Amino acid sequence: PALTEAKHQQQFFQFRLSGQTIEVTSEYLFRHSDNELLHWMVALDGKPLASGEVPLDVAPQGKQLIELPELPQPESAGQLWLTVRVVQPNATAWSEAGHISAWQQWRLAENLSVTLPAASHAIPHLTTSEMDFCIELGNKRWQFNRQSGFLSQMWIGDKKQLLTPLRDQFTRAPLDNDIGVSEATRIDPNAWVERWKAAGHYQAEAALLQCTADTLADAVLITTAHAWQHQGKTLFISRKTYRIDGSGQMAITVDVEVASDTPHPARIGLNCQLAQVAERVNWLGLGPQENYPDRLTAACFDRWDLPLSDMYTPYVFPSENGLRCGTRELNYGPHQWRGDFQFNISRYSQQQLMETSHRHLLHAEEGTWLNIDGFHMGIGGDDSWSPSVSAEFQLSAGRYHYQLVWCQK
Amino acid sequence: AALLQCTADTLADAVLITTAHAWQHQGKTLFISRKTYRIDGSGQMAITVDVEVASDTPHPARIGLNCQLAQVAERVNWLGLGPQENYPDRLTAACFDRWDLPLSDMYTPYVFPSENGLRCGTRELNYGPHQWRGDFQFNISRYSQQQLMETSHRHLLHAEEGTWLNIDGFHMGIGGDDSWSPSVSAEFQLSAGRYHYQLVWCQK
Repeated sequence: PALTEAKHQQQFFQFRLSGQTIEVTSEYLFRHSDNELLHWMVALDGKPLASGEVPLDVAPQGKQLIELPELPQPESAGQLWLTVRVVQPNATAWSEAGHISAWQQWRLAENLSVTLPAASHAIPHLTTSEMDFCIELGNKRWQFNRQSGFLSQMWIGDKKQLLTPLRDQFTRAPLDNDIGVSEATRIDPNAWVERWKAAGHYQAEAALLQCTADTLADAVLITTAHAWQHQGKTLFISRKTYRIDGSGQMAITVDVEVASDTPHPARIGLNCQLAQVAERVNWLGLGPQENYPDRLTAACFDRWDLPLSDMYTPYVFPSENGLRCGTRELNYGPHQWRGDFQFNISRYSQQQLMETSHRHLLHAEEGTWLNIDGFHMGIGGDDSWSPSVSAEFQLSAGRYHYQLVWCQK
Repeated sequence: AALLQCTADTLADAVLITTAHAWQHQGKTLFISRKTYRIDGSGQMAITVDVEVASDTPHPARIGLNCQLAQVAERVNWLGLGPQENYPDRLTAACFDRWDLPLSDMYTPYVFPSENGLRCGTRELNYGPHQWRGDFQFNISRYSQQQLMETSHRHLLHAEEGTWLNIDGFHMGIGGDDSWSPSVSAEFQLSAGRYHYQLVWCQK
């Protein structure tokens, strides 16, 4: 996938946007732009409002100015985005017709949504037991273990939806850059992996500090607090509140505290094993290729839909992968999530990943594993034998906040 | 501002307030604010703020709340960066400790008036009978930001009725690489899109 990052950055054309004007700047030193078509497009959250084609006519090391016909000014809520492509109409010795040489994308304007949720004709039904809390609402039931504190299971009818409960994740299947040159034998105390291990990040014990469930007029509120500890030391504190309403939409709210003295965590999110296994995946966010926070300039914000198969990158040496960023809505099966996060979704748990040495040794698990990240650490790569993730990409704020909405269809 | 929703419920452990407002202008929505107030058996009111800023609006100078206190005390005591006024792009000199000074010293007599006095990375603020807690930045004076921005000389300023309190969970950089063009570096602009901050109001 890194290739694309490369292609994007080394492009021969550079674009600037000013008002309704696109400035094209050439970076060729000898040729004129003579096999080049500029394609522009406008869209509202993935929805195409207007397209256009403009032929490029720029002189090596020169500029062009492309004027935009008046642009659609929607009212519906959403993100207005502008996207340009440079296409080569004719083939060449090293490229077929239609080839794409460059692209750029801009966020035109945003329209925040101030619309109130439809009134409901009923409310969830909170139910207590020695073992858990059961909330129902029609055919949908959610169950919350009282000893664990987590949403341990969910139903759509008679059908159970999870294979593993939905819990906080703060680790990752260490990347090559993460490992550096550390070996069982030779341990490099600087590689992030070693720091993570030694800190106990991998073996920390989640503790419930407080579970609570309440019925309110319009909905049911659940509340938790957990702590993760390693050898007497607390590394993280997870404080959440779930809120299920008449519509059957669960609202998750996460608030994380990271001990200042602990190695920056690779991640701050949730994860669970789904029971379902669908064909495609569809999302509204940076895509379609794998992208990380310090590697996603080649990624364009739009509506992607691919086969599950394309969400796992088959690196010869298994580790975290498939991530996609800046996601706003994600659909798999009858589910659907919304917020602002990054995610990955495949048939292999991080564990597996982190234990299999060769991709051919990997075996597909029972359902689909989902990692939903509120924050993810950069992958780096200035070099593979030392820490390379720059500061800006280290989860170091101390306090993280996230919110999700989880619903079906 | 325009109310979108204002509920209330009694919980086993506390009363829970819940609001949501939208600020508009000429048909556009600049910000959406969402809070949860939660007064407990302790008389401790936890505030939860979650802002949404229209991506096509000029990043805002700040993100917080204000109010005019009816009280007026001699000192101020805080546990944050101090002891001198400090902004996000100008606080390396500041130390994190326990600060106690005269209300007077929390104002900066700049000859030509403006926002001033902010202190950052505060986790505890004490004034009178009240104590705030969290992680935010504040400023405390006898002047309103409105008065400040209306009075062109510092000598024509006058103390308002109580004590105007400003509590920000995020404030913009002051800049000043030059004073004839925007000098505020990107890292110091409030361009995130969504901001969240928590507060806990309590009295003694």
